[PDB]
Order: sequence, then C-alpha cells, then structure tokens
Amino acid sequence: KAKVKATLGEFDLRDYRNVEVLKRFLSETGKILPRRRTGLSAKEQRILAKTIKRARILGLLPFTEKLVRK
Amino acid sequence: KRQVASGRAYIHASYNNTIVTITDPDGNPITWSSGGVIGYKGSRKGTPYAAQLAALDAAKKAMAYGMQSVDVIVRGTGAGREQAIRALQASGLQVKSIVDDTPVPHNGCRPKKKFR
Amino acid sequence: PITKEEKQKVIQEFARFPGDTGSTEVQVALLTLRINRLSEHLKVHKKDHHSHRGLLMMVGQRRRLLRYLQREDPERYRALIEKLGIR
Amino acid sequence: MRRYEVNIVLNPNLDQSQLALEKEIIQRALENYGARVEKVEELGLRRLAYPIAKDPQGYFLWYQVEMPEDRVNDLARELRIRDNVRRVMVVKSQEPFLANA
RNA sequence: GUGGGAGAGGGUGGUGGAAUUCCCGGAGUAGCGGUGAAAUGCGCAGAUACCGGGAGGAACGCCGAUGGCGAAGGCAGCCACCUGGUCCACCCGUGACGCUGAGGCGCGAAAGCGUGGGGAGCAAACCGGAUUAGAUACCCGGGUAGUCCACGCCCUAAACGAUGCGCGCUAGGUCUCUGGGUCUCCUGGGGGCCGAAGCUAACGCGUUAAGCGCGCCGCCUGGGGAGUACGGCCGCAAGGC
Ligand SMILES: [Mg+2]
Ligand SMILES: [Mg+2]
Ligand SMILES: [Mg+2]
Ligand SMILES: [Mg+2]
Ligand SMILES: [Mg+2]
Ligand SMILES: [Mg+2]
Ligand SMILES: [Mg+2]
Ligand SMILES: [Mg+2]
Ligand SMILES: [Mg+2]
Ligand SMILES: [Mg+2]
Ligand SMILES: [Mg+2]
Ligand SMILES: [Mg+2]
Ligand SMILES: [Mg+2]
Ligand SMILES: [Mg+2]
Ligand SMILES: [Mg+2]
Ligand SMILES: [Mg+2]
Ligand SMILES: [Mg+2]
Ligand SMILES: [Mg+2]
Ligand SMILES: [Mg+2]
Ligand SMILES: [Mg+2]
Ligand SMILES: [Mg+2]
Ligand SMILES: [Mg+2]
Ligand SMILES: [Mg+2]
Ligand SMILES: [Mg+2]
Ligand SMILES: [Mg+2]
Ligand SMILES: [Mg+2]
Ligand SMILES: [Mg+2]
Ligand SMILES: [Mg+2]
Ligand SMILES: [Mg+2]
Ligand SMILES: [Mg+2]
Ligand SMILES: [Mg+2]
Ligand SMILES: [Mg+2]
Ligand SMILES: [Mg+2]
Ligand SMILES: [Mg+2]
Ligand SMILES: [Mg+2]
Ligand SMILES: [Mg+2]
Repeated sequence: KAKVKATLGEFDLRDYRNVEVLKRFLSETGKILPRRRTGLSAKEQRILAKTIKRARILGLLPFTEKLVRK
Repeated sequence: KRQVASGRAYIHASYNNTIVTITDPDGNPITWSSGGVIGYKGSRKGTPYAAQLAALDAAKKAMAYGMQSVDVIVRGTGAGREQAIRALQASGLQVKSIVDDTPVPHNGCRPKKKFR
Repeated sequence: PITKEEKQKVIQEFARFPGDTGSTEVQVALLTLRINRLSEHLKVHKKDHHSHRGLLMMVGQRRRLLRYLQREDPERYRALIEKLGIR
Repeated sequence: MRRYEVNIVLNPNLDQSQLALEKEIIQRALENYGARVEKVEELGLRRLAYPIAKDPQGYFLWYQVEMPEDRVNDLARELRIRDNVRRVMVVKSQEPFLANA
C-alpha cells in the first residue's frame, strides 16, 4: 500500500489552512493516520498532528466521521 | 397511516439486548422492536437469534407502514450485532447503505469499575 | 523576556574592556538581570515552583561568582555590588 | 511587536452592508490595539467539516499582522465579543517547515 | 558570549469537539436495564430507542510509541502570554571560579483536614437485590463524604532502576529520539536491547556498571517483640519525624 508522503508534493506541514493536503492524512474516519500509513518521520508527524488539530478547530477538518459498509 | 416509503433503521446492540428502531429520513421513529418485545425475557434477549427476530419484527411493522428503501445505522457491540443486519438485509427491505456510528467519547467521563 | 537589545545593552555596560563577554562582572550582571526578571515573575504566579527552583540555582551561581570575586579582588567586588545594589 | 496570524470565521449569510460593517469593526479593533496589518487574505464562503452555530458553512478571513504581545489576548477578546464572529484563532507566525523536500 | 534546536517542564488566562447526565420539544409503544442465571430498580404521570434544542461538570479519542520533558513527585485537546531546565555548533570571553554536602530551607502521588465554592460521571460509608451452609465479600441496582476549584495544612508510599551525587578509565553490535557534519556514514547528547574484559552467592550487571579507581553524604550489624513504648519536636486533627 502507498504511504501518504510517497504520493505528494513539496508541501507545508505547518499550513493549517490547506485542507486539500491535510485531508490526505486523515483516515476514512476523522482519525489521524499512524506513521505506518503516513510514511512520516517522528518530527514530521508531531508537526502534522498539531496542524491537523488547528485545522479541526477552524472547522476545516472533521473531528470525527462515520464508518461505511460495516 | 403514514406511507413513508423510505427511511432509516438504527440497530442498538449491547451484551444484554439488541433493539431496532425504524425511523423516517428526518429522524423521527416509525416502529421498533427488541429481544424483550419478542418472547425472550432474560439473557436470552442478547442472543443473535433474538436480534434476528427483533430486526424481522421491526421490518414487518415497517412493511405495515409501507417501507421499501432503508438506510442502516449501527451503534454498539454484542452478540447478534451483525445478525440483525443480516436479517435486515434478507427481510425484504432493499438496504441502501450500512453505517457504524457507535458513539465513542474523547476520554471525558470516568467509567464504572466494571469498565476499567 | 530578555531580547538581544537589552542583553547587549547590559553586556556593553558591564564589560571590563571592549569585546569582553564572559567577565565575572558581566556574568553577575546578566545573572542579576535574569534574577530580577524571575523574581518579578514570582511576585505573581506564586504557584510556579519549578521556575522558583531555577531562581534558586541562579541565586546560587551568582553568590558563588560574587564569593570568588571577593576572594580575588575586593575593590572590583565592591564596585560591582554597589553598581548592582546587592547584599 | 511580534508577527501573528488572525483567522476569523463569521456568519456566511451576511449581505454587503452587514459584511462591510463587521469587517470595518475588525479593522477598528486592529487599529485600537496597535496591530500593523502586513497582509490580508479573504477566502469567504467555505464548506465546513462540521456545523458551526447551526450553519454548515462559514465566511473566512486571514490577517498577517505585527502587534505588541501583551495586547494579543485583549484583542482576541474584543474580536470575540461580536455576535456574528463565530471563531477567532490568533496564532503566532512561524516559518514554513516543509516535507518531502 | 554568539547562533541554532527539541520537548505532556511549570504558571496564568482564553478556547474546541466527542461522550455521560439532566431539562425543553417532536415523533413513537411495552418494556428497558442487568446477570452464570436472576431480582432490587426504572417505565402508562409515556420509559428505553430515534431526532432537534438547551444547561452543567469533569476528562482530552485518533496522533501515541517499546516516544518525549522534569531533580523527584510527576507532566497529554488547541491558542496566547509569563517562565525554568537542557542540547549542539562556533573556539570568542573569565581564568580553578570546582565536587560533595551534617543542619537549615523549599518542593513533595494519592488519601486525609480547615474555610469557601462546585458537583455531570464515578464512588469509601451506607441503603437495598442476589449468591452461599452463613455473605458483614466478590456480582447487580442506588447512594454520601470525596473526586473538581481557590486558599491554608498534612510530609507519608512498592516516593522503585528496591541501584546517592560527581569525575576519569575499560571491545563492540543492534533499534531509537534530538542536533551538527565533507550526510553507504561519521560525530555529540538522551532512551532501550544483546554482549568483551571484569564483577556477582547466583539471578544477572556489563561506556545508562552492579567493572577499574577517587572524593563526599546517607544507611546496615540475626528474627520476633516493633516502627511498639517513653521522651522530645511538628500538626487543627488524623498522625508524622
Ligand atoms: Mg438482558
Ligand atoms: Mg462570537
Ligand atoms: Mg507543556
Ligand atoms: Mg503548560
Ligand atoms: Mg421526551
Ligand atoms: Mg409505573
Ligand atoms: Mg413499577
Ligand atoms: Mg410509579
Ligand atoms: Mg446542574
Ligand atoms: Mg495509545
Ligand atoms: Mg524555554
Ligand atoms: Mg580560548
Ligand atoms: Mg588571559
Ligand atoms: Mg549540589
Ligand atoms: Mg539536606
Ligand atoms: Mg503531599
Ligand atoms: Mg489530594
Ligand atoms: Mg476539602
Ligand atoms: Mg454508579
Ligand atoms: Mg456499587
Ligand atoms: Mg442477603
Ligand atoms: Mg557507593
Ligand atoms: Mg543529519
Ligand atoms: Mg531524562
Ligand atoms: Mg548513546
Ligand atoms: Mg565472562
Ligand atoms: Mg543485559
Ligand atoms: Mg560510573
Ligand atoms: Mg553488588
Ligand atoms: Mg532507621
Ligand atoms: Mg533481637
Ligand atoms: Mg507508620
Ligand atoms: Mg527513654
Ligand atoms: Mg509522642
Ligand atoms: Mg500539640
Ligand atoms: Mg498510620
């Protein structure tokens, strides 16, 4: 399976307003994806998590979602 | 006396009981059933067969209301949490989609001693 | 907090000669600056205990440096103490 | 004076009089607290991920400013007191940490 | 000193969503809950389930790790402000200014105390239902203090790495966090795992020493009696030394 960073450009991990790329790092639900599927380093993941929470509080990223086909 | 022709179906399954509430596309309920609505009384209500019978009874009451297309919402976990959906699929109601909306907190409340 | 403007102001004020950075005089001056900053931070925020431990350590270091200065040259020690208003 | 980024999400349904009024009130708040406005980006209508104040959409504003530090919280409060302003997040500016460089 | 860096380090104020409970409303019948079975309990004054709205308290899912920070206790949503510690590079400044530390002083999980707030959920005591030869327990239903906050006390612990602090010396390999570098790698500084020499009663330790040395502090001298008695000190008390 493909990791998120493998298929992506040279993007800003500190931009909480870019929903297009931050949506890639969320799961089918609103959960943040683990490093196994994001292909990020520890520092990169640590920054991404905080930017994702920032975007969430601004109503740009979903706090949680609903699972399908279950 | 409603002629709803379409709606939602919520399956609340626990380890002590499984209940099915068939509702309309904007949230209000139409009919419902459970393991106690049907004959079973005690722990018998938590078996998958009771969940199947409850789903089928609720689906037939929906037929009495005139239900054809059904969207499924699932909350909880227990024996027959899947058997309810299986019977609901083979009940004669065209299943639109299945959704698991089990409410999980963000670590808000302190559980009972059983749950720690 | 303490930006480079204030820091360099104090350093150029307490230098033994142009270019000096780590003289005992300059060390005690910068120490006393951070001491006063923290002690004013601890006038409010009486429940900040870890910063209070940091203040204890800063006091200890400043006192050690002043003891050394007093042991080596008493006159420069008096000058420093009078210039900073300590002890 | 440090560099900050003010995000403002307010009611989308406003017309031009109301929107210009709220925007000029934000401007007056920035003036009164010593906020030098370096740049501005107005996104406007956007689809929220979750409903905010019973509304599925919101109107967005982003201001990069330079203002004194001890006034940031009071400025945030004064910005929040307005009814139509539903979200205020003041963020200290930072450098663009990149990935997959 | 300069210039960079990582962080649930601390304090203050703000702020977000999920969930529980409760209240208002809509729609909707006959049970829900709970257990190994059950019963107390709740439900026709309309519950449970579903939908919308409101209130309030407490805690922060995914990220999260075998991770990080702190002297220890301990510290996880987000934002801002105040502030501590620490690491690296530059080789710039002072010129032994160092190490330890009886006493003292400060900090010190939880529970507990006092005054005043707060109170969703949980829950000693307690009230019931079961189980049993009996049930004063485990299991179920309730439920107060408390848990939360402000301020002042309390000074205990498996307060654990059961390993005091500092420095130097003594094979490496592997995983990792964070810096620098001419960036298959090297070089620092933290977190683990194997294992040289050596150590150990053995288990095991092994550049994060329990190895080889040095300095300083604390403590030990058979078990029970007993962390008891007396005395002193501290404490509102419980009680602690
Ligand atoms: Mg049952
Ligand atoms: Mg507002
Ligand atoms: Mg912190
Ligand atoms: Mg903090
Ligand atoms: Mg009602
Ligand atoms: Mg009744
Ligand atoms: Mg009754
Ligand atoms: Mg009654
Ligand atoms: Mg209340
Ligand atoms: Mg986890
Ligand atoms: Mg700092
Ligand atoms: Mg030199
Ligand atoms: Mg010289
Ligand atoms: Mg010492
Ligand atoms: Mg001592
Ligand atoms: Mg204590
Ligand atoms: Mg306590
Ligand atoms: Mg109390
Ligand atoms: Mg309870
Ligand atoms: Mg109980
Ligand atoms: Mg009995
Ligand atoms: Mg020793
Ligand atoms: Mg590198
Ligand atoms: Mg450490
Ligand atoms: Mg190492
Ligand atoms: Mg050997
Ligand atoms: Mg070993
Ligand atoms: Mg050693
Ligand atoms: Mg030994
Ligand atoms: Mg003793
Ligand atoms: Mg004896
Ligand atoms: Mg005792
Ligand atoms: Mg005696
Ligand atoms: Mg006594
Ligand atoms: Mg007395
Ligand atoms: Mg005792």
